[PDB]
Order: sequence, then structure tokens, then C-alpha cells
Amino acid sequence: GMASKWDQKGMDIAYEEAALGYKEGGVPIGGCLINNKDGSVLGRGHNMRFQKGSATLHGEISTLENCGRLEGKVYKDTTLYTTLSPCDMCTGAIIMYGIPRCVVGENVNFKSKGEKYLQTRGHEVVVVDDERCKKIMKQFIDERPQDWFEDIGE
Amino acid sequence: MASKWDQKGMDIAYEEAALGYKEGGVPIGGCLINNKDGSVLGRGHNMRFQKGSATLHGEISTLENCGRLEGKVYKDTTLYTTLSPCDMCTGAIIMYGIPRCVVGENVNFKSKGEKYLQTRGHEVVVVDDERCKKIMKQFIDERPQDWFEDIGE
Ligand SMILES: C[As](C)(=O)[O-]
Ligand SMILES: C[As](C)(=O)[O-]
Ligand code: NA
Ligand SMILES: [Zn+2]
Ligand SMILES: [Zn+2]
Repeated sequence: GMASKWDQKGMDIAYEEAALGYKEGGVPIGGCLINNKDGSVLGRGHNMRFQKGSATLHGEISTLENCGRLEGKVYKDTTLYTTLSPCDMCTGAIIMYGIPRCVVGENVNFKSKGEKYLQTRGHEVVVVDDERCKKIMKQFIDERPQDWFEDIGE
Repeated sequence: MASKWDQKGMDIAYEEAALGYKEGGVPIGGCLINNKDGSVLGRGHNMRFQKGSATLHGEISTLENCGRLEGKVYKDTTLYTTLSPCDMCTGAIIMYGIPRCVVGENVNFKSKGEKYLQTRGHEVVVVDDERCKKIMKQFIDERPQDWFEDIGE
């Protein structure tokens, strides 16, 4: 519901992180975590597979790592913004921490069963169809498909 | 045939949990074995306290310690974990297509993940290992607030 007032701020930060990751030579997937009560940014991140040799730092995981350790209650009134619809692992992180809302840049270049699983587990998912996100991810997939396939375990 | 490596995998996972306990962290350990030849691709434990990490659960730390791998490697692996996986760690198993998860115990913790893995075609074996139950219960007795932080409670 009413946390959607933060969604342009959150998606703009997530897209800035994706574009920074793209410039660094990584997968252009970015995220951020916003406190719904006052719009504060708890953290922001992007995929660090190529930057750090990481098998786990998807953009959403890197976002949560960059927030640092938090008391469980903090997550219960946040929104996680991601430029791309989440894989099952990133979905599971949202569910484990009880983050109530996930706002997704696009789900055209990639969608797992996680998007719907978030909804059936009681989380809100909003897909904003941001063409900046679609274009940068399609450019990556077109130019480096085998690096994309590595990021999703294919 | 992959069950032939389960004593090796759970012994490594327990060793990793005991090392994490000694380091002052959450005593949850793991390892990933190549079912084809028994080789240890990686081993790890929870690094929440050691690294100030909100994401390095034992199973995530194990996958990070394997390094980057071709997707095809994961398809004939077993992930060993001393404790039944949360929804995030369940989701990592699904995303990488790891076919088997061998779990030390599900008495101190179980998520909807255990069943969800099976719904989605992954084998789950719960060995009910007393060493794993004892170390996790000791930690929860001493530091329940730190355990709760690890599962977003
Ligand atoms: C959208 As993804 C590959 O960071 O789970
Ligand atoms: C069993 As767990 C807290 O590492 O998902
Ligand atoms: Na899909
Ligand atoms: Zn992911
Ligand atoms: Zn976990």
C-alpha cells in the first residue's frame, strides 16, 4: 500500500547501483532497502560476482549485506527495490527477513517462480516496468550471455 | 549412489559448525560435495559475527567458499548443512539446481523451506545428528538473541 510513495526514490537508487555495476564490468542488477516509515535508505548494492569473485552476491544479497546486521524488527517495515525480478535465493532472503514489499524494475529479461512465491507467502510485489532497467540488462545479456547464465546457475 | 558421501559431508559440516562456535559465531556449518567423485567444492560456516554479515548463513558461506562455478557443476552436488535451511538458503539450493540437501537436524529450527525443496523436486535427508542438535541448542541457550538475529526474528 502507502509505502509506494517511496518507489521512485527506491528504483532510482537501484538503477544507479545497476549502472555503477555495469561500469565496473559486472552484472547490471542493483538494489536498495528503504524504511517505509521515513524513506531512509538502510543500504544499497549491486551484483558483485565479477567484482569480487562472488557466487552469492546477487544485487539483492549485496544490498542486504551493505545494510549490515540489523535487529529483525527493522526489516518488517521496509521495501526492497531490485532492478530485476528476484531469483529463488533473493526471494528467500526477502521471505526470511520478513521484508513486506518488493518493488521490481522489470520481469521481462528474467522471472523465476520467486516473484509469485513472494505473493503466495503474503508479500507485496510491484513491477514498475522501468525501461532503463530493461535496456541495461538486455544489453548485458546480448553482449555476455554466458556471464548472465553463470549468475543464474545455468 | 550420492548417499555414499553423506558421512563425509556431515562430518565436514559439523567441523565447520564447531569452528564457528569457537570463533564466537553461530554454530551452523556446511559443505558442498561433487557427487561424481566425492570432492569437496567448498566448506563454510555462518559468518554473521565474524564478518558483520547479514547474508552469510552457513549454506551461503559454503557456496561463497566454492567460488564461481559453471552452472553444470551444481547439478550433481549435495549440499550438507548442520541445520534445516531457512527460505534464503532453500532458495540458493533451488537457484543453483543442487539436487540433494542433507540436513543435520530440524529440531532447533525448520522453515517452510524443507518442504518447499521437496515440492520442487530436491531430495532432503534429515540425519537427526545428536552432535549438531547439541551444539545448536547450547548456542540458543547462551545467546538466543543472536540466533534470532540470524533468522530475522
Ligand atoms: C534478479 As537476481 C539474478 O539478482 O536474483
Ligand atoms: C539453517 As540457516 C539459519 O543457516 O538457513
Ligand atoms: Na522465467
Ligand atoms: Zn538472486
Ligand atoms: Zn539460511
